[PDB]
Amino acid sequence: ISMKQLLEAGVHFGHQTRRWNPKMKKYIFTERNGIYIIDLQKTVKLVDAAYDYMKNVAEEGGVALFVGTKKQAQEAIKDEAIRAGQYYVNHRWLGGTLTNWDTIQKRIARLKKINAMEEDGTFEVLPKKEVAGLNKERERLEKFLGGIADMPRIPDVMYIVDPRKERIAVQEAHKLNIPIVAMVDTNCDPDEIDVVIPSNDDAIRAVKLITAKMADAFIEGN
RNA sequence: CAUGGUUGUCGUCAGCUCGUGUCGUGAGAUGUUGGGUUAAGUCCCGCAACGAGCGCAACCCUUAUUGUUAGUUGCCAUCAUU
Ligand SMILES: [K+]
Ligand SMILES: [Mg+2]
Ligand SMILES: [Mg+2]
Ligand SMILES: [Mg+2]
Ligand SMILES: [Mg+2]
Repeated sequence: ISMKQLLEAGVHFGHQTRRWNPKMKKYIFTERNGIYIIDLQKTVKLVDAAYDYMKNVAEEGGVALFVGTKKQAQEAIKDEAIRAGQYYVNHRWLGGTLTNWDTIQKRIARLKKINAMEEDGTFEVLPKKEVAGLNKERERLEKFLGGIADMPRIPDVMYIVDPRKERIAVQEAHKLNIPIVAMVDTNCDPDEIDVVIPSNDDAIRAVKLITAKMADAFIEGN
């Protein structure tokens, strides 16, 4: 990836000076107009490392979970994960999604079962009220679990956009010892993430850029 | 004031809990809280919670209109008689 690509995407922007994290000074270039500037040179080195790391994971057939509920990142992570054939969570991370994976499988089973009933034809013999409710049930399960409906096992790697926003997701990864590759901003904590990617969390183009690079790494590994 | 069974009572009030997960050294907590909404823990939304159970509601009886099958021991409009 190119430094010009990053600059055009606006990756270099950070959050306000006051809201930074001191641990991020390792990756900060300078502060302009009261906002910190990520060092895009370190960004290039680190994005290359993460691309290689994601490639290594894919070469083992490992499962990748693309997580982001930021308004900017939700749609982008969905598309890239689908394109890479890996699973995504873009709306809201349910507590216990992984640590309570056993319980979640029952909601996934509910979602699969309700889909079959429609195709099966049970919906035709349903007394209106029932079919209405069942549709509503599905709409929510798809809304929450839809992106990981078919995930076979706990992910081997978790990609996270704005871990500070995705607080619960980072915690579950730590509990299960799942390495994390995250778009880290000036206000985030790098110590939590195995693979640090210094990049603005608040730029749609930047989020899509980095997510596409990770998705492409996975595809290439496969 | 050894008990089973039966019953009163708060009160037909909307509550009482459990599984898994998570938080807390621990008793415990979370969910069951919050914004709305409802008669309702009723429902929606949000939420480290996701579900479930006993409740709530519904399924039940009766009452309020009516189609149809039946037409006596019931009914009498159409008819004639008492
Ligand atoms: K519990
Ligand atoms: Mg209570
Ligand atoms: Mg209830
Ligand atoms: Mg809630
Ligand atoms: Mg009842």
